[PDB]
Order: sequence, then structure tokens, then C-alpha cells
Amino acid sequence: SFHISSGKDISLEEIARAARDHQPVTLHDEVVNRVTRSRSILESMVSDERVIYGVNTSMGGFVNYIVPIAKASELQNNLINAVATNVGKYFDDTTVRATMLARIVSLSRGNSAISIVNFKKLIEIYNQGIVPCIPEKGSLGDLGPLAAIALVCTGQWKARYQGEQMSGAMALEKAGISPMELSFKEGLALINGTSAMVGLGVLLYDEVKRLFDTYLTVTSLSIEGLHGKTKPFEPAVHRMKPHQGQLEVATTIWETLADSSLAVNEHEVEKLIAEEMDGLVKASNHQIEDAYSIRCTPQILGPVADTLKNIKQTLTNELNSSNDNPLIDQTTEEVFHNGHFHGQYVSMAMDHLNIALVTMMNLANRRIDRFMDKSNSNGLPPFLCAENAGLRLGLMGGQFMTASITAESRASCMPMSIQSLSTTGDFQDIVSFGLVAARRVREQLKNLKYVFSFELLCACQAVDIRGTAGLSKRTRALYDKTRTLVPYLEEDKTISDYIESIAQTVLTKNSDI
Amino acid sequence: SFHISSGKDISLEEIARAARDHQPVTLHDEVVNRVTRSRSILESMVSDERVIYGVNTSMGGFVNYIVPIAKASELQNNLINAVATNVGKYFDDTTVRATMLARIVSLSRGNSAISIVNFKKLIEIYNQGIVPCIPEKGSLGDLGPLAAIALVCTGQWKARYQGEQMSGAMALEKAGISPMELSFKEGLALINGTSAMVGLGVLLYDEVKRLFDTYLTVTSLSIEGLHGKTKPFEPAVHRMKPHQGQLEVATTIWETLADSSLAVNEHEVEKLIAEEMDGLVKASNHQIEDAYSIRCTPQILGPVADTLKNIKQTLTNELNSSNDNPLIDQTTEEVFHNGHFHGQYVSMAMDHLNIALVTMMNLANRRIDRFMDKSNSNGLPPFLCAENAGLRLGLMGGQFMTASITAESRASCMPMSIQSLSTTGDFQDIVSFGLVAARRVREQLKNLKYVFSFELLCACQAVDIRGTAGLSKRTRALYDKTRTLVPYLEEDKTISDYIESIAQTVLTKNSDI
Ligand SMILES: *N[C@@H](CC(=O)O)c1ccccc1
Ligand SMILES: *N[C@@H](CC(=O)O)c1ccccc1
Repeated sequence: SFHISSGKDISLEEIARAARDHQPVTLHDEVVNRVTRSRSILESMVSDERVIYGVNTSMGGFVNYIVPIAKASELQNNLINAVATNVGKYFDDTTVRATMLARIVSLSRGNSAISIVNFKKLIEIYNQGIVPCIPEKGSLGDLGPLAAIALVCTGQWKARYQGEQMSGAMALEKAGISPMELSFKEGLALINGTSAMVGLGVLLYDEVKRLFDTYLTVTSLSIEGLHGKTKPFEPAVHRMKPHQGQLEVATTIWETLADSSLAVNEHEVEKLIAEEMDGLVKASNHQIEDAYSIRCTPQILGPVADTLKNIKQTLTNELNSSNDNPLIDQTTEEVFHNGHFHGQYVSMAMDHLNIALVTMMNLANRRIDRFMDKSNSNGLPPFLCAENAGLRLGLMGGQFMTASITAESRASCMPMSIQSLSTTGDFQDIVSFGLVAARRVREQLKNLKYVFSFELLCACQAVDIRGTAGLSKRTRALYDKTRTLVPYLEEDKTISDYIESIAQTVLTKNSDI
Repeated sequence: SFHISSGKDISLEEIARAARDHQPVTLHDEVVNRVTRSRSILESMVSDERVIYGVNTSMGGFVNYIVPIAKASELQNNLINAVATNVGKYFDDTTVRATMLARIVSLSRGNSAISIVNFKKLIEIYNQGIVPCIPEKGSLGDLGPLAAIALVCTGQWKARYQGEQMSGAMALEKAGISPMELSFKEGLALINGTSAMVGLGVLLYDEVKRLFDTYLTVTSLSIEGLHGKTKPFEPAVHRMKPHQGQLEVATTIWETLADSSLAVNEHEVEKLIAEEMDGLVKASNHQIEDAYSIRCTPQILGPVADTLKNIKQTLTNELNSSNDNPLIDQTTEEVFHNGHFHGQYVSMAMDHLNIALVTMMNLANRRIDRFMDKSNSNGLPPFLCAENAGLRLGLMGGQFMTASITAESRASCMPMSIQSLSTTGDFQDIVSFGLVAARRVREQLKNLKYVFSFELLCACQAVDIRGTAGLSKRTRALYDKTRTLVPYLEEDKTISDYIESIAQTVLTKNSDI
């Protein structure tokens, strides 16, 4: 189970695992009491004739309209229907689950004044496995996406339950749940915050961080394949800049290659060159240092590791927040109108994640050109075609795939968090587009795994050609796992399925994404 | 003076001020001894027949060429000429100064093995006020820019000295300095790192952080102008999300507006609406909460403040680093080939700064539409034209300026740190473009001040129209300073010069940028 207790923050790793595995939510007692008290406070404010948005006023474009408390249910049902205007394909079950868990987390903090009955119902709908159909396109940053959920919670719209699409009412009946009856604030509290962009955003972070870690082992395997030198990865020289991500990356690679005899000892190369010295300017077959896609790996992936730490922190904070409006402070029993639904932090974080993904993409696209071009590959056969070159083209065509997906990805990396357009009579006049920002990352992550897959495919074929006796233990593990999906290739063969296989099996944890 | 002492890190604020003011560099004794020892170690390595890039090998495309120690001077002079291939307009004096101070900082750490004589000469050339002419376009991320400097240091190329452009040799003679004589490694050590993108990058950070701080007071003045409510800025509701930049932004605005009577007390508005309540659905002239460009200001500028903290840290770390190759560790007397010249951290930081600038731009462009459109301005006259509307157009045309520069800026925000193209026989196969990334930020910052200038111009005219008796102390200070440059406008007048004046005098610290 995914346990929510008061004041204990939820980690990205926990919510990603809960959403991938459909872990049930369980609540600590104090969470129940806080959610309940928040509603009691609101009710007492309504008796005190407080004026509160979405309780006795209308919303969005009609912010200035008074609406009687007696008409609450009807206003809340109108609200969740009116803003459910997303279109296009439906989110997968894992993203839907993550979204609803992020909403449950936000509401659990006791500042939203959702009733305890509807809060438990939201959890129960989640627990029993109902997955509202959430159309992916539209929304300003997540009314659309969350209103698709609120509608299913009330016995409307559509959902998947046990592998079948059916009406919201059919799914509730099958799951054994009565639909929610919404009173004042309640529609608003279920739909007014950042939970879709968070739910998608967290699942993307978790996937990316995992792929990054794996890619340091793909890198180490490349370096063995290219006979790159390991001395530039020594932690001692990286402690000469205070960048933390760089020093971590170099340390991991350095430790992974410590027992390789494929990776090259710079001191051995230095000796070869010193022995050629005779007081003349002349060319050598050896070179004291390698090309940047090898030697600059820590300086290039270090910023990626560091921007991942910052993204993790922003997502963690946005997940562990009261992203809803208005909000009730239980200590002072005060109500605040505020802007906590605004997704700018997540949207910005997504644009940074997009940039990080394309930076990794360029690196791996460039590794691939090192393997393909015999002038760059440090003694490997052209196109890694070891037998019958000319009669066969070898792996030359994989680069047609990667350079194209890299180019497409570079063109797709325009920041969404700056694209704000004003709507709703200019009430929503500056908006994040955080969920579009996250959907665009998701596309770029698919691209990244394709290009990674071909670097790894190259690296395996390259070490086969070098001889694998000298592989490090950790890189040999990766080489082995890949060799269970793709053979050494001594004849020309379509690699489309091989690449899909490595992407799916080596480079993926969350297969729904 | 700008004092360099061993192991004490230099702050961005100090190097920005040194570069703006042409503070002289002074050295702590230990820095002198460390720089000297680094050279002695290298010399002893050369005697030991070590093979070291740029000392007895050639560089870039000719990495694999052995070059005799006897030919060192000639190789280093060839190197600084061959890579000085920048074109276009010359960097201003402040950016040039910052660049050379960042280089001096990097070399001061004692890992570069530049001679103590050439190190002191670099400082002396800086101190006496010689400013090498550095063409801004070109370079992969800063051989071009730093080789323009290295050439002037050796009595070549061109420089500005005492307000005149002249040859490098003329400027040295006038300043009383003998040109540098370069021995092995020395050309390479002067040009091989990140100092131009750092020098520009730091000057941009400092300017931006200052403009941000000022813009929180421009915001507070806007909110007074628009009669926005201050309750959504209360720190208590912002502590309901753990985002630090957001809570800081709201706190600053909340404290700045504490003594305003122009900004609106939400409780007063709540009372007005409660008094209109009569059990019917109906429209009110009052609304319990405001549009996002007012109420979401902390949620929008908070990510900007937070990404500024991360940028500050990356720049601080890159400034306080040994960004040079190869490097000597003095403890173990070991030499490392490495990738520490790679600007990926700065280039990525610049792309984030670009995004932050456009996010602020959208916000202020949107504030401007609140002032211009009487449906949005909460009781201000259309286009802030209080007298003779129709006969006069008022300030309506300023928005033609800002929407255009905002649109242009949005189109210019494609990340440069992903644009890598391979060169140099694929030795430089993955590159940062960090200096282009910084130059593009610089352009966006000019744009930002134009749009800010018109928001502030609007805000002043708006509070004049409200009556300024109720201004907060801090916002009245800003209103006053602006009113020394631009009057209240009761007739139609070209604002081009007014806007330039506010940009230059209110919104600028570093006038060279
Ligand atoms: N997200 C709500 C606005 C607010 O909370 O200030 C909203 C906006 C538009 C329509 C319904 C609800
Ligand atoms: N920046 C140098 C390369 C290295 O240090 O590895 C370089 C690159 C090209 C030409 C000259 C020097």
C-alpha cells in the first residue's frame, strides 16, 4: 500500500511505483481528521456569511456572479461538465493513476475542504481500479483532465474498468461505489490544481532518472567499444571544478570501467608516443586524448544530472502542496483566495527536462557517428561491418534512423512554459501550459530511447569485434542482457524490431508511458 | 581592488562590480606561489619526457601530431592566430573586462601551468585598461574570444586603450607593458576554457537579478494601479506549498504593499458582496478574486526566482573552477587530459535564463493589457486616456510596442545548448554553444527592459489617475524616480524617448550591456 500520513512528504519514487503497480491508498487517522475538520470549518464560514469563490460565487469568466448556497450542487455539476473540454487520445492507465494519486495527496493536506465522504470516495474509485478516460490535448495548466475524472466520480462520462471502456455509471456500479454527490466547493476542489501535470511529470522524471543511470553503463560500454581512455574520468581531476553532477558522473564511469581491459590506460598510450619522439614534427597513429563525446562525457551529462536534481525537487514540492483555490488555514480558520493551481513551476521544470533529453540525444547521436565512421572509430571496421563490407552495408543504416529522430527532437524543443495565450475574458490571462510541456517531454523520451537503443546496439557489436574477454563486470552484464534480444550481426538484417525490443526491455521501467 | 586569494571563492557580485568599475586585480602571496609551482611541475614533467597535449603535441584536428619542445613558441603563436576566427561587432569593455577576470580567476587556481611572468602580464594588461577587440559571433563554447585577447597580450591584433582603437602593440607600448613571450602550453592555457561565456554570463545574471528585485516593486505599483487585492500575497497561504521562490516573492510584495491604501483589502470587498446577497443568482460590480497576472504573481515569478538561484550557483561554480586542459594536480604532481573547457553547464544555464526572461516578459505584457483594456482595468479610463478620449488615443500605442517585442522574444527562445554541430574532423564532435546562448540572453534582456518600461510607465499614469495619496512608501519612491523622467501624460506624445530613458535610468545598473 501507498500510505498517506499527515505531514510526512511523499517521494517521487513512491508515487511513481504506486501508479505503475496500482498500489492501494491507505490513510493515517490524522489525515481523516484533518480532511473532516477542513470541511467543518468551511461550513461554519458559510454560516458566517463569508464570500468564497466557487462556494457562493461562480467561477472563471463569471467570477463576479453571486450564486446562492442553495444552488451549490447544480453549480458544481455545471462546473465539471463546462470545463471538461479536452480532446484527442486518452491517457494511459499509469498516467491516470498518477494523476489521481497527486490529487488525493493535495486534498489530504486538509486545506481544500472537500467532504470526508467524497475524499474517501475518490480513494475508493482509485483503489477499485476505475481509470477515467482523459483526453490528452487542451487545458491551460489541469481543469480538463481533472474534470474528466470528477465526471466519472459523479457517475458521468467514461472510464476503463477491468480492461473495458464503459460509462462512468457502469464502472461505479461494477466497482460497488455510489457516485459522489457534490456540495459547495467540491467540484472545484477535485479539479482546480496541478495534479495531471504532476502525475505525468513525476512518472517522466522517474523514467528519465532510471534511463540516465542505465545510460552511464551504456556510456561505459561505448568507451570500451571505442577504446577510449579512462584517465579523463578520474575523480581527482573533476574535483578541480566544483560541479557536483559532473564529479558524480565521472566517478560512476571511472568505477564501472576500473576492471575493464577494453577501456584504455592513458599511461600506455603516452609511452607509445614518447617512444616515437625523435625531434621532428610528425603524425602518430596514437593520440594522447580523445574526441569530446568520449572525454567530455562528465561535462555534458553532469549538467543533465544536476538539472535532474532541481526537477526532482520542484516536482516533489509541487506534489507535496495544497494546489487548490480557495484554501482554508486550519490554525487561524482563515480562507485565502490564491493562485496555487498555477502550473508555472512544473511547466518550467518540463521545459528543462526537454532540454536535458535533447542534450543526451545529441551525445548519443554523436557516439553513433564515432562507431559508424572508420576515421573516428579508433580501429573498428566501417559501419561496424566486419565481414564482407561493400557486399553488405553492416549497421550503416541505423544512423539514418538516429540522426533523423535527433533532428526531429531538436526541432521539438521550443519551451512551452513561455507560450501563454490569454483566455476567459482575460481572467486566465497568463497560463503555464504545464501539461502540454509534460506531454512534449513524453514524446522526446520515446525518441531518446530509440537513439539510445542504437548506441547500445552499436556498442555490443563493437565489443564483439574488439573481443569481449576484457569487458568490465558491470558493462558485461548490460552486453549480456542486450545479447538476449539482439545477436551479433554478421549479415544485413532489418533492425526495426531489434531496436523496439531493446527500447522496451533494456531502457524501460514504466511500459505504459 | 578585486583581491584573489587562494582557496577563497569569488562571488558573481564581486566579479560583476570589478568588471563594471574596472577595479584592479591584486594577488595574495600564496596565489603567486601556486601559479609558479604549477609551471615548475610542468617543466619537470617535460624533462621527464611526459607526453602532454599542447606542450609536445599539436591540438584540435592535429591532436595526434608530435611537436618538439624546441618548436613550442612557434606552435603557441600559431595556435592563437589559427583559432581567432570570430567575426561581427566587438564586445563592449565591461564584457571584455569580465572575460579577462574570469580567465585570471581560472589560471590563479594553479592547475594550468601558465608562467608566473605571463600570468602577471595578463593582470597588468587588464589593470592598465587595455580592452582587446573581441568579435562577438562564432566559436563553439571560447577559443575565438580568448585568442583575440591572447593575441593582444602578445603585441598582435587590436585593442581599445583610453577610448581609442589601435594595434595590440601600440596599446602595450602606451600602457608600459612588454608583450608576452609564449612557451609550451601557454597559448593554450590563455584560450582553452569558459571565460567569455562566464564573463558575459555573470554580467547577465547580475543585471537580471537586480532587474528582478526592481520588478517586484514595479509589480507592487501595478497592483496599486489596478486596485488588486493583497490578501493572496499573504505569506500564510504561500507556506501551504513548499516552493521557496514563490513564498519570497509573495512576502516581498506583501511587505511592500503593507502601507498602501491603493492596494485593496479583500475583507472590504467581501463585505460589499455579502451585502448584495438576496438569494438570487446575479452579477456584481465587485469580484472576490482577481485575474491571474495579479493573483498568480508569486506562482509565476517564484519559478523565476528559483531558477535564478540555480543559475547563480552554476555560474559561481564555473567561475571558481580550473577550466583549462590539460591540468596539473599539485599534490600528486600528476597531469590530466580532460574536458573542463566544455561549456555545457553555462550554456544550459543561459537557456534557462532565456526562458525565465520570456516568462517575465509575458507577465508584464499581460499587465499592460490589464491597463489598456477598460474591461480589465478595474475602473481606469480606456488606454489610460483620462482626458479627451477619442480626440486623443492616450497610451494605446505603447501596447503595439510591447506585444511586438514580447512576440519577437517568444520566437527567439529556442535553446542554444541543444544546437551542437560537429567540427574539426569530428574531434570537437559535441559542443555547447554557450557563448551564443549568453549573447541571445543579452538580446532578450534588452527586450525585457523595454516591456518592463512600458508597464512601469502605465503603472505611474494609473496611480496618478487613482490619486497617489495612498501609495506605499516603497512604491512611491519608484513612482517618484520615474516621474523625474516621464510626466503624467494628458496629451498624446511619442513615448520612444521616454521608454529609452526609463530603461536606461530606472532598469539598468550595467549600462555597457
Ligand atoms: N481554476 C479556477 C479559477 C480560480 O480558481 O481562480 C477556474 C477557472 C476557470 C473556470 C473554473 C474555475
Ligand atoms: N580546446 C582544445 C582541445 C582540447 O583541449 O582538447 C583545442 C581544440 C581545437 C583547437 C585547439 C585547441
